[PDB]
Amino acid sequence: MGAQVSTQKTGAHETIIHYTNINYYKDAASNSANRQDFTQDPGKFTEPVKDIMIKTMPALN
Amino acid sequence: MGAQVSTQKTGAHETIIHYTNINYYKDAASNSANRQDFTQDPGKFTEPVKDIMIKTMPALN
Amino acid sequence: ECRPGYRREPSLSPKLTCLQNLKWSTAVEFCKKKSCPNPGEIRNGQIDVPGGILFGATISFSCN
Amino acid sequence: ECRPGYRREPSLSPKLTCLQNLKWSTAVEFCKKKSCPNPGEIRNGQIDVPGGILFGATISFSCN
Amino acid sequence: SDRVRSLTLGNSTITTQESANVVVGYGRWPEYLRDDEATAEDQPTQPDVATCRFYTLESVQWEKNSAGWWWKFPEALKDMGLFGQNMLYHYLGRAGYTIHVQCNASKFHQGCLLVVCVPEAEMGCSQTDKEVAAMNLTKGEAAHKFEPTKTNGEHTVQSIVCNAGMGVGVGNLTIYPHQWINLRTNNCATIVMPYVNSVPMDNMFRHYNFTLMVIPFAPLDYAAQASEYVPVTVTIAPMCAEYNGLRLAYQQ
Amino acid sequence: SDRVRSLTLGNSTITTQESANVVVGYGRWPEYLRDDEATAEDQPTQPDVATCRFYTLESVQWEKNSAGWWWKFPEALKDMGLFGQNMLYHYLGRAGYTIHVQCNASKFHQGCLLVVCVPEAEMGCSQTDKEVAAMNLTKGEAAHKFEPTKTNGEHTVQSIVCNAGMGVGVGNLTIYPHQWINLRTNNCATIVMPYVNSVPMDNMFRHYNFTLMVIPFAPLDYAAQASEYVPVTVTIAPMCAEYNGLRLAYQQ
Amino acid sequence: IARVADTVASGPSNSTSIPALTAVETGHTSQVEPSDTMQTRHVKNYHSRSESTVENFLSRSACVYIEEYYTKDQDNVNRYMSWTINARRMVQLRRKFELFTYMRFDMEITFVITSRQLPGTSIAQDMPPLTHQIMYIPPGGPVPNSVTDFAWQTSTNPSIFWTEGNAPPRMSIPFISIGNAYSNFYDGWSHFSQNGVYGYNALNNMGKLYARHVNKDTPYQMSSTIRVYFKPKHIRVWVPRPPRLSPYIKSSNVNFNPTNLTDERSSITYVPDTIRP
Amino acid sequence: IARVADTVASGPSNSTSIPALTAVETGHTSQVEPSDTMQTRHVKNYHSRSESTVENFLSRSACVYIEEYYTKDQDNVNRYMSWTINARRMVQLRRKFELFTYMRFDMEITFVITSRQLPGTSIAQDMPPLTHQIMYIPPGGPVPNSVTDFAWQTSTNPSIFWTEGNAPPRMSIPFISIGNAYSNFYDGWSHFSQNGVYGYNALNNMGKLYARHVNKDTPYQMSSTIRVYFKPKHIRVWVPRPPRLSPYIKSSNVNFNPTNLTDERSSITYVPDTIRP
Ligand SMILES: CCCCCCCCCCCC(=O)O
Ligand SMILES: CCCCCCCCCCCC(=O)O
Repeated sequence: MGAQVSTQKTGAHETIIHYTNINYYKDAASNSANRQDFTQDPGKFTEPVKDIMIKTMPALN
Repeated sequence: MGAQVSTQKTGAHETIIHYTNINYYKDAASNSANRQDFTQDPGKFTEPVKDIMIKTMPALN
Repeated sequence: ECRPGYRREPSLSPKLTCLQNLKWSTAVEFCKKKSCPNPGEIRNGQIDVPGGILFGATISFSCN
Repeated sequence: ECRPGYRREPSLSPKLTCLQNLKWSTAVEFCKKKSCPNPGEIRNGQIDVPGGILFGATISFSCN
Repeated sequence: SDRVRSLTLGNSTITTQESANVVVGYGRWPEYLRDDEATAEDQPTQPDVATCRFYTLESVQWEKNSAGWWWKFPEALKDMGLFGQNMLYHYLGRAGYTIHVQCNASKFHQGCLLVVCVPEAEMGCSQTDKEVAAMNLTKGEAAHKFEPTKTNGEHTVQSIVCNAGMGVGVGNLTIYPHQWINLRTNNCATIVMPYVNSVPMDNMFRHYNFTLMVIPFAPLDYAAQASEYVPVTVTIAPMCAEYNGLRLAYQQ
Repeated sequence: SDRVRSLTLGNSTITTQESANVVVGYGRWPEYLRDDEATAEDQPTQPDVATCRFYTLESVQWEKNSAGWWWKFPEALKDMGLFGQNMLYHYLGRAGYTIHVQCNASKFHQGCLLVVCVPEAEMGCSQTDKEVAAMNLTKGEAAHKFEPTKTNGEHTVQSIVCNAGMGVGVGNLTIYPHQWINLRTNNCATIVMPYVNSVPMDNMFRHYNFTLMVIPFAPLDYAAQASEYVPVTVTIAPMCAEYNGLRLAYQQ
Repeated sequence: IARVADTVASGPSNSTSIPALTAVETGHTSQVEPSDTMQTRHVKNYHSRSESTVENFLSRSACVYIEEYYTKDQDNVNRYMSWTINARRMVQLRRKFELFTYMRFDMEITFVITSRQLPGTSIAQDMPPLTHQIMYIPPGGPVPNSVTDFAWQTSTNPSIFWTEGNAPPRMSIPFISIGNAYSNFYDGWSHFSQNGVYGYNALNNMGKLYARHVNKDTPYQMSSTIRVYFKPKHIRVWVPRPPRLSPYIKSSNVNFNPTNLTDERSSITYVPDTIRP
Repeated sequence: IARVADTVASGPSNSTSIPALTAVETGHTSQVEPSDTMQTRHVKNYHSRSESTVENFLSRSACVYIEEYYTKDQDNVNRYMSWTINARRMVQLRRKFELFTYMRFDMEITFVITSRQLPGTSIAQDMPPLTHQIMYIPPGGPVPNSVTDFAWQTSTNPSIFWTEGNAPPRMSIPFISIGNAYSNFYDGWSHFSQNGVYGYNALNNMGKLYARHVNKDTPYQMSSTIRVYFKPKHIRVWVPRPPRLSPYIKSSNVNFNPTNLTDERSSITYVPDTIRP
């Protein structure tokens, strides 16, 4: 089938950890949640300044 | 799929003995128990001595 | 001056200052509780120390 | 028990044992001299501290 | 001759001419915390020779009717040189420890002690309806002793030996790092305990990582005119001592 | 902008937005004792971050009639965290120190202090016929102050400023590691002192390696309604602290 | 993958570097870390922000509504359910959604229907399993006025038929909004003359949902309680905002009563002494 | 794979080899076998310690709790369940876990919920299937004070809705502990002043678990009994210890009564004669 093997979340016996998935429905809205999308970009809220500010330097000068 | 064939435990008709497995869930905590991990090292408790002791020899000399 | 029975803590001032806000400065533990002698031992018995052995502390006894 | 004015040293036993030689065990400094308050300061003056400020100590004064 | 052995940690050295090998914890030897297992971000302090040395505790007397004794660490070393000073000024601590119990007699005396290190030796109360007090669990370098009979104290520990004050069988304590001191063959016992805990580090006043128990299975005995005074001294030396969270000393 | 600077030692950090560079002892920077210069055979202890951190002493008030102040180290830090604990338990010591004197006012205040580090600042007595008492030389983190006039004390130090209590000219103290705190341009002063002594190491209670003196050459002044309270705080942090000769703590 | 930043080992310092000094006036949040203001040790941090994901945060079934409807036609009891779909009547889920201004996602809807028999002196029955019918009516569709209305024919409107005992009915729905994203906040009106409806209700219109018993009638009065659950998935959120501080009063607007910024305490220097040996 | 050691064939002996002689003082357990103290024959031992595995030993559902909650609001009967999760109230499973000091593992939790109708003279009913709701509340979450509390909205707290008749509800959970391993024994306190709580309760805090009937009300009083089962999997254990000898008294500490080391008997030389022709 259109099987798609992904990686499972670390277990309590770490340091065959993968699962299989197949969509049965025609609408993408039927698929399960995307609990594995780990994107980040705090810059939008933490550093929305026009002029890049270097940590080790004075904010104003 | 991400099928993984392993060996079954001996049956009452020994002396096709393998099973198939596929994880359906995204979390490793959902997987079945690891009833086939046979590791051993009694040394920790039976021989936690600093100086190796040879059976056929005197413990003290 | 330490009350009875308390003892001075060499690392701290037994003094207080009247701040601008008419509040006395925060007091430290310049005077601590005097510790009682080690209860000792009871032959074929036990000493229960629920809350240390300093002044005001209590200890119970029992026999095996 | 500490005399006046001495204070107990938490790290040591205020107890003595009668040894086999009929000698009392060597005594430690289980009771030390209580320290006096910091002499302070004299405006346009000086405080001479020849031997610390503990009990029994003396301090002299002078003016610039 | 494996009978003789020498131990050197810091400015301290122990000698023995009648030992019985050396038990090394659970097969592991004391080691500093690795970066892939650390949690405290601040750079730890490692006094080394300053705290990692042999500290001798108050000796104890072994009598024909002695039931046993026990110490709790690192608490028992709260007033020991700089090792105790770091416990006061730091929030977190981590150490190894090399337990060395001494006890000599003569070829004419007899008895057998059980030197054991029990991790998380949670103990019970005399009165099952009440709780225990820290004062009754551990009291500095002063050892608490087991009783051959039941105890009654309000907040005292059930010192009855047969249950080791844990509600278990004393004969099964051999499952912990241990050694025996069979006077007819021994003279001391050494145990190198590695840091054992469910956390990289922990407070040293609030938590008693392990308990050292010395329980005699063979009653001390001897004939007339034979030295009746048989003391049992305990010496312990921290190993790979690390400290984190420096702040104002804790008022005991 | 070289005006702003940041200092980080251990778990302490100092900030400045009006400094004047940094004086580094006699061109040297604190360093541990080398093997080809060591004498004590025992392996030294180096608490590092435990003792090498910024210790703030009791602040002092600068008044229109203030003549000066002075501290003696390492004595002045005998009760400072673990740095003081190592002084008690060890016979020998060795450290660097980073002196940082703070003192802010306003563009409307005026005055000029002289922060200096005087090695072996042996001082004289008020009564030239008598001797001085340690109690009058240094009293913990409590600062001794210079007087604008002659002193008379029995065993007191000749606090008269003009002679700096050493029988010399105050205007020549600039020959020692120093900096000024000219309120109209400054805000603090930092001096990195390297271990200076005629011996690899030395006792820290018996010997006062150096004396920190803060003498104002420009009297503090201001107009009405202008903050009259102008404190002067001193912060110092040991560097490359080494210790030898571990033994029972010294009873002060 | 979603790992956290490690802490670089830092040593002593003495330079013109001022990472600790800054100016919030710029609207810039300091990017300082422990290693910048002290001596730190290297630490391989394996922690992960995997559960902080907007997906894992909002993707959890939460109750959004609940109504009761009876079987027999006695008194003035409603024999069917009606509901103008929205998630503003349940403070819990409503508060989460309101952490963001706009949202976009598909959704999993689950229904927990339970029945009961009203108290009585003589109520001995033997009613077969109760079958329910949930019908979704998008804006404009004909609304039923009785438990026997022709509207229940479900000719084109999505509907579910469930019998008690079986697993709670469920079904997914895409992104319905006619806009490019659902709007949790609408600082505007419905009419150009700046009047009429103000806020959410001014533009949101997900239609209505009706329920009923398909069973003709029960000997003695019985009632059922339907609980609607929402579980957004394939989530997208924009413009974060200050969480709700004041309790929710109305489900149509953001009205509130002046609430305290937080709990009180003795003084700014008050800190409970928890160390008392 | 997990096979047992075979017995090498041994013959007569007469040397300075002393495998039988040793010294327990070293704390070393003799590694002697039959072939060392007698003449043995070769034996291909096929036995396996496969069931002695810590995994196979602890990985078996064991009851850890049980409470009863009623449907009607009559008298002072609790209509919902509350429970501060822990496995110290059931001696069986508690004793196994306590064979080790520290533990690390994921866990499979199963619930066995059963209901009944309290006795009565006239209790003729016809109640539909009873639906239950089990909600987990991690430390800090809002706790419900009634069977109609807003907390049951389960906005973010994990919750299960189960109807009688179906298979007992189940679900897995990872390794929650904030530490690197669960602690069965904690010889320490909760406060730095060495006081307050002592032992397990001093640090363990898995939160609470609540249950209830989602059904509005029952004509006549009925009650349900929920039984919680734990089945650790993907197990890891450290520091083994002496099994519990004294009976368990409290579920908060290790208090006990001086118990006998074992059963008694006539004398050290007593052995029952089982051969009597
Ligand atoms: C078939 C049932 C259809 C139900 C539609 C529900 C849509 C929910 C949209 C929520 C909008 C919002 O929260 O801002
Ligand atoms: C969703 C239900 C969560 C239940 C958490 C149970 C955690 C059990 C931990 C047991 C700890 C121990 O036995 O030492």
